Amino acid sequence: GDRICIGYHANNSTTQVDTIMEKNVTVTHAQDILEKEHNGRLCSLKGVKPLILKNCSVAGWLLGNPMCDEFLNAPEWSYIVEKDRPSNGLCYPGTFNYYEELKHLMSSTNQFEKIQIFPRSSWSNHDASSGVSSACPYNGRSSFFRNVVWLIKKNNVYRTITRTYNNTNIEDLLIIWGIHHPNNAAEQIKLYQNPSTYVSVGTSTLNQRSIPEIATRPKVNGQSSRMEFFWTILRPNDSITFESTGNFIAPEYAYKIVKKGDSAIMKSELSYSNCDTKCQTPVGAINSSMPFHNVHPFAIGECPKYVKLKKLVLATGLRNIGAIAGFIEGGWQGMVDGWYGYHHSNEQGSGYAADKESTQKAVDGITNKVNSIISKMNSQFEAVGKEFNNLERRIENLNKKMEDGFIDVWTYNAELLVLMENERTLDLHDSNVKNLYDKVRRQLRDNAKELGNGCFEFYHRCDNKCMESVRNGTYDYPQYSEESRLKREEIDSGL
Amino acid sequence: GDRICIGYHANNSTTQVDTIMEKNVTVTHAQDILEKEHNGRLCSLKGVKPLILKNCSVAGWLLGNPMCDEFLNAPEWSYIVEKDRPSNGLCYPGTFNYYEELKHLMSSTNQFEKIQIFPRSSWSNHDASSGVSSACPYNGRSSFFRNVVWLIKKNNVYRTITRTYNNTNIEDLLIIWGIHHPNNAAEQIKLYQNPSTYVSVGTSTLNQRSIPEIATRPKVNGQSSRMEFFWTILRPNDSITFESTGNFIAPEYAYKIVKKGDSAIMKSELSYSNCDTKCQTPVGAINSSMPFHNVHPFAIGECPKYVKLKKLVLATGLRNIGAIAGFIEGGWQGMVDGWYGYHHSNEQGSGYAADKESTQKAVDGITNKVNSIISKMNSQFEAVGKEFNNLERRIENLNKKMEDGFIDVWTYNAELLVLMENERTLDLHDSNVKNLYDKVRRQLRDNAKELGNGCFEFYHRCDNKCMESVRNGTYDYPQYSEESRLKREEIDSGL
Amino acid sequence: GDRICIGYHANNSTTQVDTIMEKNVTVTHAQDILEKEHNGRLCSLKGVKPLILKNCSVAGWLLGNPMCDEFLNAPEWSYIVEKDRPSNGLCYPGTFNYYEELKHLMSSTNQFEKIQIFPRSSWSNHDASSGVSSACPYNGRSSFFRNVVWLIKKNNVYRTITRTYNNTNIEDLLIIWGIHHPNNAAEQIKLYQNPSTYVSVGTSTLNQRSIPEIATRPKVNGQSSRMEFFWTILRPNDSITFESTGNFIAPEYAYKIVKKGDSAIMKSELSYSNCDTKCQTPVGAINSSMPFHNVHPFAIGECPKYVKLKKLVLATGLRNIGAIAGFIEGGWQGMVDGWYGYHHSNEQGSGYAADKESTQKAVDGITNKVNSIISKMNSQFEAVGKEFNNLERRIENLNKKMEDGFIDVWTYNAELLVLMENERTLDLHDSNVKNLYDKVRRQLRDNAKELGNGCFEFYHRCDNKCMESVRNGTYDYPQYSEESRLKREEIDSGL
Repeated sequence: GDRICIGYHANNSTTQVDTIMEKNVTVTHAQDILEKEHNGRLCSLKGVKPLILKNCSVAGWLLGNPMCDEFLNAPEWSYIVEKDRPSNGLCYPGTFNYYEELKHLMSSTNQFEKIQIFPRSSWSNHDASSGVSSACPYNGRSSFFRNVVWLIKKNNVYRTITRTYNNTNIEDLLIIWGIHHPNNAAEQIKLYQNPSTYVSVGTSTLNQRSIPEIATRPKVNGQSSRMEFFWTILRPNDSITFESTGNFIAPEYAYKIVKKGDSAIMKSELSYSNCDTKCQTPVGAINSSMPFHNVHPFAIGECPKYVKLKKLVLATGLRNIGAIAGFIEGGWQGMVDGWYGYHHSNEQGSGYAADKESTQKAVDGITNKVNSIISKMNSQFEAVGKEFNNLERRIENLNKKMEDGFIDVWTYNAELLVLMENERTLDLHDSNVKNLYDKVRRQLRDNAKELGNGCFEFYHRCDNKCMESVRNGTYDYPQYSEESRLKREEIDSGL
Repeated sequence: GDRICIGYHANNSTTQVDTIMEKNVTVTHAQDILEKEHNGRLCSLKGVKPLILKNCSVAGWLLGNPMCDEFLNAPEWSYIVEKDRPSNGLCYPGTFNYYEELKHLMSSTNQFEKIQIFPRSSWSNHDASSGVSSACPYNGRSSFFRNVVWLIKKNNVYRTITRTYNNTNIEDLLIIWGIHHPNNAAEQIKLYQNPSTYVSVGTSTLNQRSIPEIATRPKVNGQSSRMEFFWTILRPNDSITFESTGNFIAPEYAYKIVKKGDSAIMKSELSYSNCDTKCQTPVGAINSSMPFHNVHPFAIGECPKYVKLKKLVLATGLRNIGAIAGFIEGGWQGMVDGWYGYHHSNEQGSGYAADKESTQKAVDGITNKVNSIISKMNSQFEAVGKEFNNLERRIENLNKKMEDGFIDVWTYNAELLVLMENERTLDLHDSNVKNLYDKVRRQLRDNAKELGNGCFEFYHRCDNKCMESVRNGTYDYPQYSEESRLKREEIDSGL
Repeated sequence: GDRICIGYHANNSTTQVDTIMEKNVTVTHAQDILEKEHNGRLCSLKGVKPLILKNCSVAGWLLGNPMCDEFLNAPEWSYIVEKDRPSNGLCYPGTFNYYEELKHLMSSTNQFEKIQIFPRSSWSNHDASSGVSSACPYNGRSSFFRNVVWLIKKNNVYRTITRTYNNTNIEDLLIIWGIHHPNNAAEQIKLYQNPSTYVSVGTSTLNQRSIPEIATRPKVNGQSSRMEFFWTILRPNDSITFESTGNFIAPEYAYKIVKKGDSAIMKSELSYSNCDTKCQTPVGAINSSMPFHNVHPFAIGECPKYVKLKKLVLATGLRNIGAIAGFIEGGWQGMVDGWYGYHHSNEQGSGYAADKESTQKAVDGITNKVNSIISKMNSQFEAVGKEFNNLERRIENLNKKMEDGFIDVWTYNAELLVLMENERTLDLHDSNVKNLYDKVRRQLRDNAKELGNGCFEFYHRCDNKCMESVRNGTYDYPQYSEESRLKREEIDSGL
């Protein structure tokens, strides 16, 4: 008659965590921290739409391939989307010096303003209107890059050009020009007459002189000739000067770098959908609530940290339980307002009252460690897009190795921190449960008997008033010693 | 009279582990996980032999240095071995553009088929048979690279060459050619007559034009002239076109990239031995049983993970013990079929019976954590060979820094995971031993006395039948209460 | 009457650590491991002073800009200090090939010896004394780079130069030369007459031929022309040969690489102060006592490891406490010569005696784990200075990403090792305190009563002689059983 037990929570939970020791450990309370869902669309970053290059590449856009649309509104972009193998690029064949370096400069760039440095009508001494090619159809007629000029000899004359543009603005100016390589020596004279020509550029920082490389090459896009382009960034209060005796592909428009910041070149074959997100990946956007995802490693914006894992679940409550009176036997399904409590078993009581003095402190120590574990990975490696050419393979590998190299690490760190601190959590409950036992045992000494299954039976008589006192740490041995003494010896000489 | 003790294993083990807290901790059972033995030979990877370049370098091989042997059988290789400072390389001096990029392309390459694009007899209008040099002895006569042609003027004439090869196969074609730089202007006319010449190459992707750079240079291998080479990969359904007015070193044979995959260029001064392995390092092969080694950081194949450590030992059993009856005193040398057990001490028994209910569960939880710790490092950084030229030092450092940088990490990770989970293991036994005590104590309450040294003495009388019941969790207090009650008070008023 | 308690230390300590679970945990004993103070000066590394380039850059120094001071004493340096935007660099405009690669070669370099290869008087056939410019004032007169020669035509003649230097020494020789690009074709004839010229260099390893690139460029430092420079390292027993028909900027002095080793190029706008240190950062030197700092990530010398953290404190003693008799109640302010002890409470004693058997072992296990945690980070990533040009941005990023990438890791590792092993420490004391209790409890069985608050009261009578015996593990139950038996039943039938 008249007992009491120490026991813990257990409920209809079935979500399971893992540890270093065990796997698939059913628990009462746990939080998933891994996002692994994405919407599959291409969306804007917090109101700021991407530059969707469509079937075009970066070169075609900036050179003005007649198939690539230009951006007359000077839009701001959050990023730039370019298909994997873009169909509209160098419509007239050739090369594009330091293209990769220049794609990299887009990444810290958010807005352009196209300005006209050298208008087409200002080529008085040459034939500007004839440089076009079958390689470059607009409406199926032969045309050409809309931002450069294919200068051609006038009346069979090519006056040596010398022309300059002073950069009179505050922004950095992006300037592109090129040179033409003809098939045979006859085609050179056919177009520029001067048998030996050159194309010279001069700024405060970059000085070069390009000579035409005449060779026989396979017909690419119908053309056996090649045209290679150059670029440079003209500083404020500087001035560029071209001069050539022939083969000069001239600029008409320059690009004004008006907004530098956080951007990138995403390669995705998606097109835009009326849609916004805080995190974007080439395959879809992301619900940036959970601190970890495994969707794509190139994610941009306010994103959770990418790890290579199938699952990542924390452990917050105890592991689940029927398990009768006593913690030695398992969980009590009956408790609801706490993680640890007791069972009354009074002359006039039933049981089930939680110890809020230690549940609240435990709800405070785990949940305060849960967000704190998240904050331990803020400085986690985030990968960045980059591009390299067929003669840069070594540093392409190195980049991959480095980035793959950090991902493999932080995946391991994150897994380990979950696995370890999960076992540290469960071992807390076991220690907390077994500790609540002592708070009682230490305080009810001879007045009761340790049944062993984690319960106590009183040689004294408790009552509801007494049984709200050692829960609170106020029960007095001296107040109940004499009756406990007497009933104790009653069995010492009982039956 | 009639006692019982809780105790653990201890045996003739002397292997010792370390932890964060202690070092050289003698234990009963532990597994070494570090390979640090290698056979010292150069061997094949799972049946697939390496390409052993011998005293030759990659250039000498592919150019066909008369001293380098060619590989007529089109062999497949698992890797390529090249001595550190190979003696047979550019026998005729000069340069070799993008050599490092090309060594890097070997690494994803497993088999070549040499094919003849431009036969030697098809140089009708020039003198192909005279281009040789003292720089290039075969059988001590003056010869030349066996895969290119040193074209020379015929009857003091050098018709401008224009020649093409359409790539009519599926494989990528590797093509090498070069140009000659003569000593003085007289030597140019001596060999090619045309005072100003050039060497032009055209494909869909690469277009260049090289002009001879006439200068005075020290006699290297007897030659003050230089010959520099170029290479490019000709895609299927493409076509390369050379044309030159002089100085043209021509291809005869092209290399067909027939097998791409996992390979590498190992630098080792070893030669092949009839021998096979799953893991190879430049100093010897490896017994790929243990998950970690410290042999060499450039290891290729099915290899264990390389860490920079002298030793790496897990801990699986308890730490070793004479230590008499009781776990407070130490290990029991007497137990063999378990890690935790008891000692009978019956009127008619002796002792030593293991608790298999908890040994098997412990043999299951450690060994299940042992292999699981191994699997936590599958995605561990593996270094990759790479090469750089005397003007690429910065990215050479960066590569080293990065690779050294990851090794230092994963070494630390691995050490820490051992050190930590080793202490977690030992603390398990201590917790397991002390827990077996309670399973008993909780179940034999007043029927016995806690001696303190971890043993119990019965006020009741047990017997062999009773003493196979609380081991199993079936002993009944009520069944033995009255006798225990009576003998209990016998001493309460005894002597 | 006549009691005894188990309790621990507590003192006037207020330094607080953090863990994974808790923050700001007041403890008795802890060690700071983070340096975050620096002296703000630029100092020498262990007796070896830096090369302070002052307002000059590396180019100006080695070319001998008339404003840059030369180093006639052939000094050894521990490092090189160069302001961020150095004012004295290429005083005459132009370019400097592979400058970054060459700055990188300084980093493994500690001492130069300037030697004169080609004296100025030995330019018999040309005008060496006239090459100067307004771009290069010394004492406000027009001058020029003090280590190269601006060769100019004599009597309107420019004999084709052919000149060689055999490297007759053991050191590697560093050699710099350049070429001149004039404004207009008239300026070429004005200075060198030969309309088409070239500048050719030949060694065993490097062969090139530079042609002047005539173009119109903005007046930089008053000059619209440009002069670009080249460098190469001449091996022992080798020989370099220049020859030119014009535009040749010639070497007079070469640099002898006499000491290679650990050095670097620090960018700091500090100047030297009579001052020495073992660790230097661009903002100040460092007290290299603590194993971690957060001052600057480019630190050179015998330095502690840099982490990105505000604070990093270990935990060595227990957490601080008034807390009366008993460990259940808290710390005893009274103990001084130990971490764990007791309280006598004798008929003739007071209390407070430490258990040195377990304090010394604990002072040994923590302090032996404290230095050992430090040693777990010896192979920690240290960043290295490096430089890149406006067309190398991609690998600049990669370098940053990699280095930032490792710092973020090892910061996390170090934080985690503190946080975790701090909780492992505190949990040791709790386990140690509770273990000292059992050493007593296990040994004083029925002779006393467990009061619950962590104290014992003797049914026996102890005394000072008896109360130095279970502290030492020598107290005998049988020696004191009969009196304890008798006084035990005295209360069993007492009041």
